[PDB]
Amino acid sequence: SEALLEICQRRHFLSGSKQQLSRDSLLSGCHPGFGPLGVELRKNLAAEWWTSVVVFREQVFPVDALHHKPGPLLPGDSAFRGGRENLLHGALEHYVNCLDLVNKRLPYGLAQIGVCFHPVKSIGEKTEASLVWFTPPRTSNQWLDFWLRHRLQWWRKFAMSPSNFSSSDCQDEEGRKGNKLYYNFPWGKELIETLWNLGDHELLHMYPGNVSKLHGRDGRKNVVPCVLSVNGDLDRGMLAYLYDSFQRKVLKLHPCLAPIKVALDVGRGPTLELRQVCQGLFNELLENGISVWPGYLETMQSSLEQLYSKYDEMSILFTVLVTETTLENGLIHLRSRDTTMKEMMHISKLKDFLIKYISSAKNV
Amino acid sequence: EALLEICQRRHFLSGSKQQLSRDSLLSGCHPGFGPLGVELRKNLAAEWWTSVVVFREQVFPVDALHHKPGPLLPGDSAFRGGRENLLHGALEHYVNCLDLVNKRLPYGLAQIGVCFHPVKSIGEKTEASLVWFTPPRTSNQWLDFWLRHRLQWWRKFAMSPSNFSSSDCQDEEGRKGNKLYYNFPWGKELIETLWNLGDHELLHMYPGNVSKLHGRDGRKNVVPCVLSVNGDLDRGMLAYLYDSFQHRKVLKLHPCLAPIKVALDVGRGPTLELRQVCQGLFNELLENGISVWPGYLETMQSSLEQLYSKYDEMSILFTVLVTETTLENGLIHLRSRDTTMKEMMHISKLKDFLIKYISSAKNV
Repeated sequence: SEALLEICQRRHFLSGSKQQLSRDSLLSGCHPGFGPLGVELRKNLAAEWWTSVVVFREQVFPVDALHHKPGPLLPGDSAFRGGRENLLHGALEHYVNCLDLVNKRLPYGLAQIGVCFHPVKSIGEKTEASLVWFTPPRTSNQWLDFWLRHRLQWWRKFAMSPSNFSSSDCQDEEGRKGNKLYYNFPWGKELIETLWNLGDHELLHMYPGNVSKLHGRDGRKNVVPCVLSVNGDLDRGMLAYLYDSFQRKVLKLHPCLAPIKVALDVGRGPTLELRQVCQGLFNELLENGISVWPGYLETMQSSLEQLYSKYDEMSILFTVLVTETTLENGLIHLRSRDTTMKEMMHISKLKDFLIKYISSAKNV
Repeated sequence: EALLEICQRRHFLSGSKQQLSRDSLLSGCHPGFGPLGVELRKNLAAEWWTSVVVFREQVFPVDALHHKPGPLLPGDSAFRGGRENLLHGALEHYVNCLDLVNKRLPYGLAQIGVCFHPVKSIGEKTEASLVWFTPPRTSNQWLDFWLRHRLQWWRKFAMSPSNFSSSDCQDEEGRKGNKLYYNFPWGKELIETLWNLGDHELLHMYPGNVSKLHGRDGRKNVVPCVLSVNGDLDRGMLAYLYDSFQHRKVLKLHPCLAPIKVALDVGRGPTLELRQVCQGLFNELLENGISVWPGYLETMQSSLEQLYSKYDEMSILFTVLVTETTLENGLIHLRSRDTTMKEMMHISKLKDFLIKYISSAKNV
């Protein structure tokens, strides 16, 4: 029973009047959408998942699975319009050609990140992140044991209290054996990801006919793969990550995640020169790939308290202020979203600063 | 013919010589893209966003939807919800997300996302659209502003900018707009739309109350002119791929655009102790934001030439080799692509090299 969800509108993480902010609407995927920051938080979040599963470990590749389903369909079932339910289906279909992609060796998976449609009657839109891992029966229980473990330490990575993220085992959906990751929300836990061991089923359903046209070599042993589908919902995550950045107000979000890094403005200074060197910096930063809020284009001052208590209400790692005292040396000063402190620093070092503060937090 | 067939064999597209063929493509019908088609499109994506959405921060990311439940108007062609563009979606923010610049005009809402259109059948198109709101006074100047800009964007990546035509045009729900066309082999095709609509659609969006939409043009409180700009990333991806071809194959595609930049495996060598260095680079480069095709995993050495005609058939800027005359002194030989040149080079000074080859290239 908090207001955090409001702050998500006042600072644009969410859109819509106080009605549409119905925890349902949100959870169930029937909200009107996110505000600029949210988007970024999601775009930001996602890439972090792409770099955490596609980048480094590559012999896994991106797949473009359509949104709707043309042609025929099945007898009844609670489905509307014909658009994708999940991202797995599209993935599978590719399995046979992209199988060439790895000189036909296993294991190997296809990744994608897109929006999926769940009916609730009205529709729902959720941005899920999926990787359909094909496996050699031999090491099938093994990889599941694997990912799960891995995937968990991922989310906990960015948390300010990781232990609210937990794992669980379970069985028989489309086969026994499976896992689930949850985020604990003040009211209760909710599902943010699914990890099942599809076995050679579905796949065989999709490809009736031959058994050889598939089964990619194992270790000289040509065997029909075991479909392992890992599908995690990004909106409900992006949503989870937020409560984790709250209890003053302030949104303590893990840097690499933040919708925007630093924001700069102006203090006891004139104008031109201020928003002179300012322009330069704005460009210096984005140049080096850093999100910056051009506060310096704003009006008055709105005090500094008003200003600080919004930037915090927006999760802006840092808040740097430039005053005429700058143009005579290179002295500006930043206020840490957290340490609420305001050291001073030499502008030109600002650049390499944020770069490493992030470059650091990134490792940790 | 020629090129196309390649785009499948080298996984840029998915499907037989049937599915893939003009109509199927143009008409956003083809079944999809391979892990390469992806990247190129993906690169072309941000490569756009960092050419419009980033800088000039007064342009923000939006999150329109894909369907429109609830009451709307009954007639013409569409599919229950299924968006036809990002514009209507966008507008649904102009009010709320105006409190982002305190009504200060001009200012724009951008978003990239797949839209859907009738072909009956369904055509999917990744669209990049900027919804720019502007004071009646500058409306033209901006339309003219963008056109010239937008155009330079395309010609900038082409290896024959003189195949990228732009033409003036009038009438619609607004006077004046623009069209961008690429010089495919069968004539010209539309890939971009620049329309100065005027407050029209807007007022229909928001009837009755008129002050609720004033934007402070200077000190003035006035209502904006929606200049909608919409390009086709897919139909474009098809352009650049074509503007990079015309046994002499090699897809001479531009760098910060190329799906995979550097390739890599081994020549006159053994294994592992080598494929151990091939993890020292791989892991490095990715860590540096560089696309690398993990050659070394390959098997049957099978021709030194077979690779070059493949890597060229893939469009991989450079191709780097690791042999025995390496491990000892560290020297590794890399090839080119376009320039089909070759050279020695300490394995160390390589990550730096590429980083700049593309880096400087992006500076043109």
